[PDB]
Amino acid sequence: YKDIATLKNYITESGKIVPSRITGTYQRQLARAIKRARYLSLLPYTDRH
Amino acid sequence: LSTEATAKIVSEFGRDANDTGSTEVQVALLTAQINHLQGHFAEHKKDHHSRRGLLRMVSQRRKLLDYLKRKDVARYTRLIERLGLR
Amino acid sequence: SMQDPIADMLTRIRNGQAANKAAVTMPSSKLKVAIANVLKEEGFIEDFKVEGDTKPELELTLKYFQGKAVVESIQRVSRPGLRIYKRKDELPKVMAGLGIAVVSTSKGVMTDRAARQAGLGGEIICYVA
Amino acid sequence: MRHYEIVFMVHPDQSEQVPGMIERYTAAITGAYPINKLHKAHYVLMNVEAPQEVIDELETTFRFNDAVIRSMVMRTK
Amino acid sequence: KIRTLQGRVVSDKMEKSIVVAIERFVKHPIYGKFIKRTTKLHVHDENNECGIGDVVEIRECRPLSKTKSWTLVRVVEKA
RNA sequence: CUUGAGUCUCGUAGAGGGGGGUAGAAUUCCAGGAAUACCGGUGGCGAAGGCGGCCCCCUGGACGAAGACUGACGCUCAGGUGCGAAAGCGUGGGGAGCAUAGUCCACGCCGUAAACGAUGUCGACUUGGAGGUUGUGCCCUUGAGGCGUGGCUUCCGGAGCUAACGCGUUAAGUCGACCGCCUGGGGAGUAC
Repeated sequence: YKDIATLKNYITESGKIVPSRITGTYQRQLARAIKRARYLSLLPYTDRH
Repeated sequence: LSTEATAKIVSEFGRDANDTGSTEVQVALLTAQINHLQGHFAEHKKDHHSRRGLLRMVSQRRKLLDYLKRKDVARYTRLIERLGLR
Repeated sequence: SMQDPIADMLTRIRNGQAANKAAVTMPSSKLKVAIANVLKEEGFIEDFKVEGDTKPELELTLKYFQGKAVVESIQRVSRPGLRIYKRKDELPKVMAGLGIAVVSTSKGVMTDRAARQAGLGGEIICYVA
Repeated sequence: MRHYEIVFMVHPDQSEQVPGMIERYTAAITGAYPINKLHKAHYVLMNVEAPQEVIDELETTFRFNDAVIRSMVMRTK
Repeated sequence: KIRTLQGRVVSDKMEKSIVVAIERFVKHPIYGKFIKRTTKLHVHDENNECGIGDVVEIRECRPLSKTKSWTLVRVVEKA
């Protein structure tokens, strides 16, 4: 949830959250980890803003 | 609630060690954990979801008291002495 | 069982009369030894062995002569809450008397001939055919 | 008691008042994108031990402060 | 001695007079079911020697009062 | 007496709620009302109506791995009492997204509906096959992985059953204990 590497490699370049239906993988923990991702400032708000 | 203060109240009532689910030890653990939970329903006063979970064990508190009543009239009175019930 | 040990046994046996398994097994009270020590002797099934002493439990051997299976139509009648204590000169003969009629007499459970030989009826346990 | 964790965000032009604020809020330890800013700072985090009430005095001192904007508390068991 | 009809005590708020119910089975006459049925009949006794909740042996007697024609013989149960 | 049930230990997963403030991937007026884009789904929670931003606070249920002891202590329900989609109405305000109050919070009435698994509840038994998801034992774990082995939920199907259509190990199949309800259509959810 807190890692800049292991979360931003598994976000999409449109800024949004990767679905597991395309990634294929812990996801139910990873989703809520990226649900709270917006305040950490190791990421942008999204890729377009 | 569940671990800490229950561990100091368990051996207060057991006829020996690890007789935990005996009916004396049962209700006195349980009735204690209706007073303290009623501190939580001393306020919040809109949690109608969880209030039945309180209403669950209040009726079972009277259920096992029947099991003291029908078997041993002595031990029945002894714990409601120690708890001040009804 | 929860709320009749002998009714819920009689579902367990004739389900073996619908897939033709060899051995059947149910948790066995001391009444339940006295059940299948009648069904064996009248010939409806073959052999049984009680086992277990903290779970006393049976090993009944079924009996299907063909694709046809021998125990055709067994029915419990006196179900709890509908006791039918038969006086003996009413007695249910099962299928014009061609079967047997398991009656809980005083002198035991083994009952074809309580009509004349023993001479006292009681609660029906189950018809057997 | 219960273990906890402290998460907050630090003002860049008053990043020089980090350890002075630390020893102020270490009293409870001993007691028991445009966000209108540069998006460049340094973080200070630690895993704390304090129970349910010793913590409650800490957060209610941040509506009177101007450097930190968001107060976030989590756990790891 | 009649059958020595066993019963209970329901209430005593009366002056030397009690209320007895009697457990009683029966075949229900058309369905064939056993309904535990109970009656309620006043019973004379002087000493107040049975309490509310006992088990009582009862025979008949001369009709003493209105609504009460049964004397106590003895008690087989404390409260 | 130990298997029905039940308490403890111990972990596990989660739109179960209540309060508290928070606050943008977004959005009209000159300020702020709203509430998720993404994950979002055949997922997942709960007794149902239901409930989705984020973190902590008091609380709710279930689950698994073992031990331990209680010795039938249970299952069911007429009345009974709670929780009760919308609106309406009451009293106390607001006014954008946009229906001119009302919708929105809130304190009181109101209990209404496709409140339709159009499938009371618990228990035990019977051919099955493929996927869901949560675990966790053994096994070079040598791994994404096998055999089990828990729990619930899908999808097609044997026997049996059903007027068919169909159901089909989460039953409607073989049963047992208990509760609700129906006995031709209209007049009618109406007269008093």
